Amino acid sequence: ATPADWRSQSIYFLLTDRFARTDGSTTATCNTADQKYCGGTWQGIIDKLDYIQGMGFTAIWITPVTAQLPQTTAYGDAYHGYWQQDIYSLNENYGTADDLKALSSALHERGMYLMVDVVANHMGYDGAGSSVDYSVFKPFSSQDYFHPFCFIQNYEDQTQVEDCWLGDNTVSLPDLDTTKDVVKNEWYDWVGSLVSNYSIDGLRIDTVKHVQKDFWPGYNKAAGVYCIGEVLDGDPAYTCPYQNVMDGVLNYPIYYPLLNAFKSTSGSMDDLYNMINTVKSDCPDSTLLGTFVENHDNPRFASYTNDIALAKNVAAFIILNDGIPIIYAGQEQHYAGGNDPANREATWLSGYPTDSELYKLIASANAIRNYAISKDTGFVTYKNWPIYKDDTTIAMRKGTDGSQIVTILSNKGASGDSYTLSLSGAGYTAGQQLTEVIGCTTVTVGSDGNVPVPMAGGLPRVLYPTEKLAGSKICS
Ligand SMILES: [Ca+2]
Ligand SMILES: [Ca+2]
Repeated sequence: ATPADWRSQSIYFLLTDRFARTDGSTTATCNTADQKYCGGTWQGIIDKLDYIQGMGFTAIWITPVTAQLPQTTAYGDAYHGYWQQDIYSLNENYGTADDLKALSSALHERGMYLMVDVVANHMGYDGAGSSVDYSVFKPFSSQDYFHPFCFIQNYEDQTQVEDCWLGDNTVSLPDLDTTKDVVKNEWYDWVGSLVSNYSIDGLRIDTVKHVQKDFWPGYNKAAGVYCIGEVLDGDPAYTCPYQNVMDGVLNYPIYYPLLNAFKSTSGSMDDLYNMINTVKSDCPDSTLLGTFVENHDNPRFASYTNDIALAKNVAAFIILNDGIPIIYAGQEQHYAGGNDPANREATWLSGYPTDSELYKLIASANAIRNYAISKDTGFVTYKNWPIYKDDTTIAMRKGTDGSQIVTILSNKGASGDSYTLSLSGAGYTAGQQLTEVIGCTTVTVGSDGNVPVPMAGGLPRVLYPTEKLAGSKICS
């Protein structure tokens, strides 16, 4: 439930509707352009727990659970869960309050945490904000519970960004006035009981920049478990300060330079080394941010480049950076959907192969991370530090002196020449034996402390003291 506890977790983010069906189908059609319920359920999930778990994940984040407007709107169905009308009732398309129960239960039983996405900024309604029937919302049954109708025309304007409505003339999202002790009151109450009732460990919160700053603290205190919020802004100067009002925020400041460093063979490694330091110095606790390169609101990685060397590099950055690693369902199967709705593909259609290239990379990076933290209680709080950078390389170091992992990432791609990198600044002793745990090869520390790192095929390299791998299963 705890911030301090969520520090050692790694999350699999899935859209309930699109991860796993109850009949375990792997072929049922799911056309994204149609934007309708495809059929995923909470039972399908419980049924594919070994698939998540064998990638080394320790928790899953699932989309909102509240009862949605019922219509098929001009923009599709509420399959994503972000247009609620009734929060004391569940979206019957995913299952039953029992099902939601079993899942929290299968998870907990396997040592996993359950994170649930929640909305507080708004409701959803099929029509013009002007004709809304506030009598459908439960419990916000009067327009008196809502800011008056206006749409955000300028986002650089923060009071209108928080007080006007998101959405449009087609699908309107009635904006609550969270300023009133009533809105508040009910919202604090609800969050708290919801958590209790299904036993979830953390909350992912939507549209945080749309609610004025002051609502959150009590939101976060009432919930009683870790809250990570969505602040959709790339400026650390705008986003980080929310850390002053809730445990963590999603790493959007790192997202933009990370994508840009690995999306091309010419990506800038400077912008990323630089952003890694800025977030480390200016954000309250970089160790409580969530790292990500893909989600359902942005084109997937492989839409920008089909190179698997590059895909392999960004996946290993996210698992090994400071914070909670988050991988979006489909990333591991190299899905390449573009903007919404193309980036909400059903995971089942890949067949759920555990021998996929990104599946294996992800699994072997979660492996090391999971073990290091078994043996270095300082790892989750040691701040990642870029020790080196070149036009096609960056290398970082995290973990207590003596038990430190040194990751070497590169953007040379699936060609990328074969040459030796003499990496200085690792801080391993001379003559010490290191294991590259991705490829399970060994290298020996210099004499001068330099590590002759063998590079090829633009592959990521992750080093760790061979000695420290022991009663370890990492490379046998
Ligand atoms: Ca608002
Ligand atoms: Ca959102």
